[PDB]
Amino acid sequence: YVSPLSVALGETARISCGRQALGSRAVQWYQHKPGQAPILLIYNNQDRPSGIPERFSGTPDINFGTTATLTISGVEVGDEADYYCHMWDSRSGFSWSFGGATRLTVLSQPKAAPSVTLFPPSSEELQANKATLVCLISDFYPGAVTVAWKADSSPVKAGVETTTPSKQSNNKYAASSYLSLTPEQWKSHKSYSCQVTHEGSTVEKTVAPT
Amino acid sequence: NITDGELKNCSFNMTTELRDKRQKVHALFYKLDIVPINENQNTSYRLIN
Amino acid sequence: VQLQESGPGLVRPSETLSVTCIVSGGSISNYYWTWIRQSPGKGLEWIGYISDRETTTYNPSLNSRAVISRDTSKNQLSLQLRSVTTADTAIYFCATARRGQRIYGVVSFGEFFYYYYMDVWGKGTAVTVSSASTKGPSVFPLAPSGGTAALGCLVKDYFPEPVTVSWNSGALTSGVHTFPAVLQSSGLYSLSSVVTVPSSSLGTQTYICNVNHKPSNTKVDKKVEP
Amino acid sequence: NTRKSIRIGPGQWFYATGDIIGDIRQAHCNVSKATWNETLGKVVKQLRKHFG
Ligand SMILES: *[C@@H]1O[C@H](CO)[C@@H](O[C@@H]2O[C@H](CO)[C@@H](O[C@@H]3O[C@H](CO[C@H]4O[C@H](CO[C@H]5O[C@H](CO)[C@@H](O)[C@H](O)[C@@H]5O)[C@@H](O)[C@H](O[C@H]5O[C@H](CO)[C@@H](O)[C@H](O)[C@@H]5O)[C@@H]4O)[C@@H](O)[C@H](O)[C@@H]3O)[C@H](O)[C@H]2NC(C)=O)[C@H](O)[C@H]1NC(C)=O
Ligand SMILES: *[C@@H]1O[C@H](CO)[C@@H](O)[C@H](O)[C@H]1NC(C)=O
Ligand SMILES: *[C@@H]1O[C@H](CO)[C@@H](O)[C@H](O)[C@H]1NC(C)=O
Ligand SMILES: *[C@@H]1O[C@H](CO)[C@@H](O)[C@H](O)[C@H]1NC(C)=O
Ligand SMILES: *[C@@H]1O[C@H](CO)[C@@H](O)[C@H](O)[C@H]1NC(C)=O
Repeated sequence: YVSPLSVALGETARISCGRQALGSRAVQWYQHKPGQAPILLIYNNQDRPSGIPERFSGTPDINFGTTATLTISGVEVGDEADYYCHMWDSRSGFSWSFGGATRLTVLSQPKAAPSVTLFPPSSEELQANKATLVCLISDFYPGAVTVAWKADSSPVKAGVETTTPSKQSNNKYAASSYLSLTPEQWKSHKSYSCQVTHEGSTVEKTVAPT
Repeated sequence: NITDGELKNCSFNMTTELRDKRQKVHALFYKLDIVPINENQNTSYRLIN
Repeated sequence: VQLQESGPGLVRPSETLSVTCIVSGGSISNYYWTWIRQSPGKGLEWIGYISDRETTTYNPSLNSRAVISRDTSKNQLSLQLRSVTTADTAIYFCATARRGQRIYGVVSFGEFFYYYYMDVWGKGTAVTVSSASTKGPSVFPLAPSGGTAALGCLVKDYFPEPVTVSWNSGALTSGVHTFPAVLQSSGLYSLSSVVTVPSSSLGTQTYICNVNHKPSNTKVDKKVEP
Repeated sequence: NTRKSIRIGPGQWFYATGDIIGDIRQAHCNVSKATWNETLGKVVKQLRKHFG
């Protein structure tokens, strides 16, 4: 259902509706950010409610053979979301489908360096016969990040749980790495290290039992 | 796809440029120029004339 | 107007589903109310809508499994999806529907059609369909150099999502970052929420992480200290 | 309307109705009510010359 759309930082972007109207139409447009509520961009082909900046526009229905198109001009990193096209024409009837989504991706964003923070297993966790190392990566772009764990000088392969990259409220991606161990394996090695790799750069923090 | 028409869609088998060859074509007709063939009733029709 | 949903969170398949939507900012017997959902890996699926005459109209793709009703005694909107399976795991939104009349000719000839557009939405509620029971997380304080230090709480092993993490109610607002959860191989979720705290404030100011795992439901208070 | 020409014989071309492009709207005629009522009144004045 996802329609990939590659655009740059604030260029001219044309979002064409997947369905073409068979007659007089009344197109609705919705902006949906992952994890948020849908936002009504354009209703009745071209009208927009208050609160919508003068960036989103629709194509009017003047009987011309013009396809419905969502006209977003000058996208920011805050417009990177999915877009649905709700088509209503006199010939299709009651349309229950919002159709496929056009997932907008904004490129040309300045490269950001990941801020890594590593935490050792808590003391209340050791007494519960558990041990987990939490490695928090955030404030980086693009989302391509490779996280690796190493015990002393040997790379750990099992027990690593890593999340998928996802942007946050600052329009930058954030990830998390969880290395679950045992109280006897945590105190076995002298030191552990969370090593991440972003855009070829390699940064790393280190914890040790104390 | 309208719920609750003056024209019907009528598909039929028609003769071609060749005699042995027959084609199936679709054409729109008005309800006033077409009456049902069975009134029993199905959805089979014929021309009024 | 304002809308907010409340849901049990997780129920076993092949029984009965019931969610509620509390309206705010207008009359409930005054508008057309609809429900929208969105499953992981799927788009927005329209469920149905109810009129001001308390007449309903459901999406035929749900196979008549949905029922919407109004309750003016409490100004609440209700949706029941009845017997569902794992494919109905979605985020259910309640919204306001305005009916527009698109005219393209003579009114007497019915040369017009109605269309519904949703202008006001709610934040949605997370619903998961599994055969296991809920599990409460046992969180642990992550004890805390550039002038600031890292201060977080390790919300470990819970099911299902989500978890709302607050710090000192309204006192700590920035920089408080709650990282997204991780789906472990055992089917348990875990997240972490760190706060950037100056070094001089440690030992003088107190900090607590309010963990809200409403679908479980759980609450673990932890006073993080170095 | 659109013209859908389908050959039904050597040189015989039957022109049928193709799919209507746009909206389905039945035909109608508009007559000014102010003019028709006025004209109709001028008629009944001459009808009363033959019916009382
Ligand atoms: C024989 O006579 C017939 C009967 O008069 C005639 O049939 C008429 O045909 C015309 C042309 O096809 C149709 O007009 C059509 O109207 C639609 C709808 O647009 C209309 O919108 C408003 C009403 O909506 C308002 O309220 C809602 C909320 O309820 C708002 O959301 C909305 O935004 C509006 O605010 C209506 O007032 C408009 O009329 C004004 O504006 C126009 C544009 O400026 C002016 O030209 C007009 O004089 C007036 O100031 C507007 O009509 C439109 O989308 C279509 O494009 C089309 O224009 C008539 O509906 C239809 N019936 C009647 C009763 O008029 C036949 O055409 C005529 N001839 C034949 C051969 O049959
Ligand atoms: C199809 O057209 C006939 C002709 O009048 C009508 O009676 C019938 O209701 C139409 N079909 C449906 C499903 O309405
Ligand atoms: C056309 O011929 C085929 C084969 O005999 C038959 O199945 C079909 O019903 C015919 N169609 C019409 C409209 O007569
Ligand atoms: C018919 O169309 C003409 C176009 O010039 C217009 O002047 C006239 O008022 C119309 N009359 C009616 C009855 O629609
Ligand atoms: C016709 O004209 C007469 C005279 O003014 C008036 O009383 C009557 O109401 C009119 N009727 C219509 C249908 O316009």
